[PDB]
Amino acid sequence: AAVILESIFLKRSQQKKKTSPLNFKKCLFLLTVHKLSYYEYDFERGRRGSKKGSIDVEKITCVETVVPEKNPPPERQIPRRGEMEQISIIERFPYPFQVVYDEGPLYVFSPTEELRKRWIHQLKNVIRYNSDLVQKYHPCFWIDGQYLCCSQTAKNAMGCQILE
Ligand SMILES: [Mg+2]
Ligand SMILES: [Zn+2]
Repeated sequence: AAVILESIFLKRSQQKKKTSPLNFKKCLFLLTVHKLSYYEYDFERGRRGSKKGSIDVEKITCVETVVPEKNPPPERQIPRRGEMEQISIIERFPYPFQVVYDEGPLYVFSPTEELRKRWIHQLKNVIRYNSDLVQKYHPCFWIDGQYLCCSQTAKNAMGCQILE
């Protein structure tokens, strides 16, 4: 299928336990009408590496922004307001979004506001006719065994905030 979008993002690793330290890894993300997939990026050869994951688009229930971390490390700090900077676009990833599906949320960090907007728009387009789209979501991260937004301790808990 034709690639709609291809980007390098920071993906948050699946937090195994409420005590497991959070890991963030750079991945190459591809979107088609059928799948959202992510790979290791082979920087030396300038191409995608091994596949790390794949989400069938029909399984996605929600795609929205996430409230950013309160005290992020410099790699994820939102810059002040004010052409593409080659280094910052592959080193700094301040803008998170979430992809909710059967196997909970996937958290992805974009280097720019515009790129995050592009992905959210295209994902909303490809999921438009899905059968299990939710009318509610969690605006905050699932962190250390609970949602920051509502303190619910189940990853599959119904969203606490109605989508406008
Ligand atoms: Mg290429
Ligand atoms: Zn919540």
